[PDB]
Amino acid sequence: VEKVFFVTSPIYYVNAAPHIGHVYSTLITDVIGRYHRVKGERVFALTGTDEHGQKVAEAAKQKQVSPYDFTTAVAGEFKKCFEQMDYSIDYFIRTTNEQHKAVVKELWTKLEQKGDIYLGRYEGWYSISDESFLTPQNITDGVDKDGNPCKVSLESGHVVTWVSEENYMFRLSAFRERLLEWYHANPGCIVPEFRRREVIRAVEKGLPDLSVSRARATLHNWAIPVPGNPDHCVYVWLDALTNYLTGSRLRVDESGKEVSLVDDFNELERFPADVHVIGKDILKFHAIYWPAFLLSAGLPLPKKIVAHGWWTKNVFDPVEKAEEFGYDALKYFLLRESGFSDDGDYSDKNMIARLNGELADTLGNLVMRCTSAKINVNGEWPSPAAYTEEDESLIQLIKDLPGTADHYYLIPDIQKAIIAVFDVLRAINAYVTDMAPWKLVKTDPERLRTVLYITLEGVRVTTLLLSPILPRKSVVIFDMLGVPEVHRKGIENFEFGAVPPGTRLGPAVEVLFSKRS
Ligand code: MET
Repeated sequence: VEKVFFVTSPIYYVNAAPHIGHVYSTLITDVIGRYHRVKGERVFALTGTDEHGQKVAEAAKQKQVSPYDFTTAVAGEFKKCFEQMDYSIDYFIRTTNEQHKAVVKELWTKLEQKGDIYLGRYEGWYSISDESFLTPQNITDGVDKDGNPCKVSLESGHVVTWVSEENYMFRLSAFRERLLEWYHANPGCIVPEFRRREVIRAVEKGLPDLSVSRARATLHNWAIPVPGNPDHCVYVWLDALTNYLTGSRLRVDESGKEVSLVDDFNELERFPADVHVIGKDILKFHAIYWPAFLLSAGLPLPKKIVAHGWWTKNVFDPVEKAEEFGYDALKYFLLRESGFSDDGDYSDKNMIARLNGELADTLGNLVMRCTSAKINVNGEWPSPAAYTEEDESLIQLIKDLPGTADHYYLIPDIQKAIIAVFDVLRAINAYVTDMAPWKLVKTDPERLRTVLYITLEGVRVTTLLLSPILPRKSVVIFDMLGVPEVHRKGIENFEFGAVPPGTRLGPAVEVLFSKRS
């Protein structure tokens, strides 16, 4: 099925300002989207804001503004932050959007017509901050903001309260077997693998039914009303998860405003998501509830959910650090430092070590070497003479790299993709050191042509595969190398030899990444 590659971030609660968590999740979404564009595919990358619910209305109340003004202001802050971070997200969705509300109503009605929503009761614990129902085994003793004794969540440490309400209930318990079939038939559907095992164990234990409405007073009336029952409001998570469906059905103009909601998702060829990017805190909502809703509605299930090691929901301001160290460099660092865990060093010390060691010394040094007037005297891509075995060993690494990096990007595992590209960059550097092309200008011009050609081509291929990570710097490198625009994307240009000998380098001025103390 040739379709639009559909990648999403979570939609973030607007109770507080954009921080590194949100920026990280959206960065991952962006990188995946960029890689598929570089590959030549149609892409739709989605991000946005989750604006309804008790938690947002209470944050608005604290600031003494109306929820409408509060959500609009904070959404504006998220939008500004993502523009400054230089993402290439196709659409920014807000759950206050009238087209989103219509989709929530259609989905609700569909679930109700199937017999999967009934009127019942929830009596149990609830975390307002997580918008999450909890069994007594997921709570323990703790303290509130003040310090008085209370119950808290085992998941997040936030305060829990006992709720007793008549609620519309989704028959989640009826979907246990089908969810387990789905996990087993699609063993790459949740990444990384240990998070997939966690989900399976949880569903094997048994699933209760899920409350999907609340009484309107509890939510301070700041929510989507239930169709045909205005005393109730739709659970912020059914509302929130539905953004992915809404997003898949919006025609978007050249400036990013939604202009139209289509009736059938197949018309735009996005649904279901190829990758849902999430933090580990919302795994259950995405890997249990969401597919159960989709199964109930007869809608297709997402292909992959990737859950990263950070939380989604001592200051670290990403825009400040990016102004200090560079935007591409910060993005590189966030993606290189952590895989699917928290155990990872985010200090100025480590940022500088990676900036200096990998970006400046490995990549940047190598870009300057192969384009300098001292070594590349004609300022062009030379024609290679015959290859030695050592030449062939490096060429083989360069040729294998696109296949290797591609598999990593598709897992997705961006850290391993970066590591694989840099392994090849290190090998190119070792080769340049062995061949001493600076000596070869005088001693053996015929040999230098071969060495310089291989070096230029290794730099091109590595840079192409790093272009989703370093989108601006990749453009600078390609300009220095004189790579025509047509050769800067497309799977055809993953092949060794795509830029012919005779191609002129770009003009010189001059640093790519400047080292720090
Ligand atoms: C459908 S994704 C919703 C994510 C949620 N608003 C959060 O901040 O965790």
